[PDB]
Amino acid sequence: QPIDADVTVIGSGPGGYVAAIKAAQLGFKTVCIEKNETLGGTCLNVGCIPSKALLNNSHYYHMAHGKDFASRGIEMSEVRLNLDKMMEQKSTAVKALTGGIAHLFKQNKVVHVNGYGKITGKNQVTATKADGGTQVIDTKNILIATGSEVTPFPGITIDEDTIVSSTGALSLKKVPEKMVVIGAGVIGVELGSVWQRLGADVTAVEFLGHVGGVGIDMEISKNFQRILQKQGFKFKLNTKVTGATKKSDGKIDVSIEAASGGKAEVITCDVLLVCIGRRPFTKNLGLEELGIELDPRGRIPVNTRFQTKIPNIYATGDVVAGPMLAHKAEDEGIICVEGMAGGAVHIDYNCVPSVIYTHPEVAWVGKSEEQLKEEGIEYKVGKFPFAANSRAKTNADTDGMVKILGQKSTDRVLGAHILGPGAGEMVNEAALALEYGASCEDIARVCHAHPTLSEAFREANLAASFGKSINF
Amino acid sequence: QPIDADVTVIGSGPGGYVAAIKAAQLGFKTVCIEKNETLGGTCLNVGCIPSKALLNNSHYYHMAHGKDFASRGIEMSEVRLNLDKMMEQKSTAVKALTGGIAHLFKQNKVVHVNGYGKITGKNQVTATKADGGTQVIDTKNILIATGSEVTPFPGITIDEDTIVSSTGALSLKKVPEKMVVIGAGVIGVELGSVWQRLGADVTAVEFLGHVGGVGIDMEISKNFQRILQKQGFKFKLNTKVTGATKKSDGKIDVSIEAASGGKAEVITCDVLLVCIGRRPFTKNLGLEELGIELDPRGRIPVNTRFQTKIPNIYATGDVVAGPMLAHKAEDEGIICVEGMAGGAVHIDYNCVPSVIYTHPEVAWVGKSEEQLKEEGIEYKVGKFPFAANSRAKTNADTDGMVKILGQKSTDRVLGAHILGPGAGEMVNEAALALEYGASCEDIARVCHAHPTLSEAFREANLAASFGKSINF
Ligand SMILES: Cc1cc2nc3c(=O)[nH]c(=O)nc-3n(C[C@H](O)[C@H](O)[C@H](O)COP(=O)(O)OP(=O)(O)OC[C@H]3O[C@@H](n4cnc5c(N)ncnc54)[C@H](O)[C@@H]3O)c2cc1C
Ligand SMILES: Cc1cc2nc3c(=O)[nH]c(=O)nc-3n(C[C@H](O)[C@H](O)[C@H](O)COP(=O)(O)OP(=O)(O)OC[C@H]3O[C@@H](n4cnc5c(N)ncnc54)[C@H](O)[C@@H]3O)c2cc1C
Repeated sequence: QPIDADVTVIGSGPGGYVAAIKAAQLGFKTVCIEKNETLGGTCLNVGCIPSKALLNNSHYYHMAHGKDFASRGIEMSEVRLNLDKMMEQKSTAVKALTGGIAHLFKQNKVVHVNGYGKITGKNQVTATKADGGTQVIDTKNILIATGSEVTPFPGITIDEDTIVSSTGALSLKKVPEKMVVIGAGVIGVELGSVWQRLGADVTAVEFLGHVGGVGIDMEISKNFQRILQKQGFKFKLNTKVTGATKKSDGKIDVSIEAASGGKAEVITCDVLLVCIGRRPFTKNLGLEELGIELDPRGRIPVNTRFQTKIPNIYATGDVVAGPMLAHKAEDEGIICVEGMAGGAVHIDYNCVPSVIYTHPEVAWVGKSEEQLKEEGIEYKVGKFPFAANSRAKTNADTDGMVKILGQKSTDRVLGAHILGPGAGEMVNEAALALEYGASCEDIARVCHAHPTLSEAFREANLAASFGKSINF
Repeated sequence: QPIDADVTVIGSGPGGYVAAIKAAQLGFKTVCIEKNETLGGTCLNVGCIPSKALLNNSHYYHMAHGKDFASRGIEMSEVRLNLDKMMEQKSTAVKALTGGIAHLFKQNKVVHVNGYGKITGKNQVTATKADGGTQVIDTKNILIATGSEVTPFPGITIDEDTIVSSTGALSLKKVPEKMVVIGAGVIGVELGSVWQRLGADVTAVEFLGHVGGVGIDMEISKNFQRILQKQGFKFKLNTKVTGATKKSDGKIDVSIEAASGGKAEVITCDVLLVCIGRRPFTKNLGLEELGIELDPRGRIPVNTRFQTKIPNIYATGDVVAGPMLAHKAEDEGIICVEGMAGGAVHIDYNCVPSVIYTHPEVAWVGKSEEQLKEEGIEYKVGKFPFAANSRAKTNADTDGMVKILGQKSTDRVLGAHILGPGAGEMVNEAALALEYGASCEDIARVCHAHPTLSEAFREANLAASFGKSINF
């Protein structure tokens, strides 16, 4: 009647669903508990996969509705948007990738239980399904992958109809004629670009003086904001939000002020997206009874082998500290279940890439010029514009640069920052180079194809090691 | 007018113009000679850059003139083609990239002499313009970057109007109702897909039984063929050409025969593309006088320092052996002039990547399954479909795979073969890996961002190291 297992994973997010497959392949009789009807967690159901699809489709619309396709001799008339099919394709891809996780849990002999899991004891988790029936799992180890949730703004309640979160902004029924986005982070900037390409008047408000979020280079952030501001993205940065009111007009009066409070304006929008961030989700789990406290932000503190104060209970993902990105949770899930099977658990979050999937794309691996200034590390700067990269000018996407930072003495690649085309696929090369402890010269002396956008990466590294690049 | 110089470079091709800039940066009084009106060589004026530009715009057209855009809700009414605007984007990019080399040549203080170069002496080069001063360049070292030319077809005279080659096919005024391409290699497959997307009955005739030329993996070339055949491409592999006639109608009859015998057919077409291959160019160079004999293929025999029989005379590029690729010539040009400065010259023609810039893309590096069996090496195979990659299923590019080959004992990556989206930029990661001598497990344990097409590279390496993949 109960389930006896070795590793029980509370969560089907990226950190959890991978760890279940991995632990299953390593011999561990694995069990995964998921509360939501669909598997995949945020990234699949209401996260990376939906946002990327609309980002992709919105760009192709903005190209047809703009001079882009006519510039290349693709002359069309009456370019119109059927948001239904665009949202349908988003749903079709999410639905298809939900079924992938199911097929994987099936062929990799993982047991799925559709309930809300609470750690009843040090070696048992009880999951309450929607019917009220409880499935008691008795397990040797327990992995906490409860994931994350949206941080609510004080004084505003997301109704997911006109005051929406990321969840609602991925399923808007018609293009808002005006949209205000609180939070110029990754999700905010991305989602704002999707709807603005479809005709929305998007203005993003941020208390901070930079767009992008934590970990972006100041030079990259500024140049990124400029290109977006010329695409139609209006940015009210250094601006504090005071309040909001769901007018009887159907619209939402948004009251804003400066961080100092000097200028007090009020803007009005058809749709308000609150994207001030996300936070660790640890509700109704049983951590207080187990006597494991959280940290100030609400994260479960862990060690190198990713276990809490109770050793047989492990925790990975957005729940624990570190960059709340999908691939990070995946890795953490892999190293953790390998540490359980006997392995050297070592992950370097400095080699963790970050990708803004806008167009222009922003993507970086390593330390910013400012992070190194704080740490006192003296460095060199190498830069190659995509205006001088061959495949860019052949494709006409000649916006942005690749900035390579390297220590003066060691020439070691400290950080890499890419603004422009194909930056997302590019950082995975800079990631491999960072893991291999490469220098700027080490990359420059590698055969890079022609014509590719990777040549900007090689030549920017060359601009650091040699001082001068070839084609710039 | 004599020109006292340190290093004189004959040819503005990729191997020449890069080495001229590099040698000038190394301190040499570098001189470059070009017989044509524009710099850049074959790749920039009549090669990679123009072919890639049309491939980009033509793929964009085929998406609109089909179902791709409307599948995502991007609904246009009537799609037309202004070919005299697409060819302009091709020309505008080539012109801009040509002017780039000019500014760089002037920046690094390289002497551009516009004449036909011939080696009058061991330390003397004389260039004859069509009419001019017939400049003498007394130099210490001489670099032969004389390049390549269109290998002709015996029995077929290239008209460049209806009997076109790489050049003429890139500058056609109208779309042929039916086009026939001789040579199903890289250049053939690429340009054939350009006009097929633009509306043409394109058939490719090949003596060999594989597309993509020499080096491509059998399974990859075969799978590439299947997809190309669903996109309208027609392939007459294992078929020899026996004649071509220009009729008074202006059409061309092609006399084809099954190489073994029989299956003799006549093919009428509007335009004939002859791109069976290319051969080095050593014409009117003075090598016979100097005594530099050539191998049977007409290439210049060079040593590891890329010297000819006479040391001060060096040769690099398509004029020497190795794959006829521009990034090969670029690297060969750099390491050569650095060998003059005293640096060690080392080059591995296995870490040289090959990319077919079609949709779907083909890009590989290392050894094929056939080549590994030809050298008696036992290997593991790892595959990951792009149909399982998150970013591909998101962008609806669920076509192709990544194949990883690693020795059954050392697990060292021996060949990485990519068919599908983003292969052109993804392959440069495998180049860095092979240069760093990585194993399948080395790449698999590196953080790859989500969602990126690079995850297919990681997962395929895992499918060869662990045997099983996470998401497949
Ligand atoms: C709009 C948006 C776009 C994003 N884009 C990107 C991007 O491009 N790249 C990127 O790297 N990251 C992106 N992210 C972030 C990424 O989605 C998250 O970092 C990651 O998915 C969270 O990993 P996780 O498994 O720890 O959390 P989750 O995915 O939230 O996993 C938790 C899962 O477990 C369930 N659960 C929780 N508690 C219990 C319980 N007690 N019992 C049973 N089940 C439970 C939850 O319902 C959920 O399904 C994006 C996020 C959003 C919101
Ligand atoms: C359609 C097409 C697509 C291609 N795509 C790719 C691709 O994607 N990637 C890739 O790597 N390669 C590609 N190539 C091949 C690429 O163009 C060549 O491999 C490369 O350009 C040759 O290098 P090189 O240094 O010999 O330059 P070349 O251009 O071959 O060198 C010859 C140059 O020297 C000049 N010259 C010749 N004789 C003299 C003389 N006596 N005096 C002065 N100057 C002289 C010529 O005018 C020319 O400018 C493609 C080729 C074609 C036709």
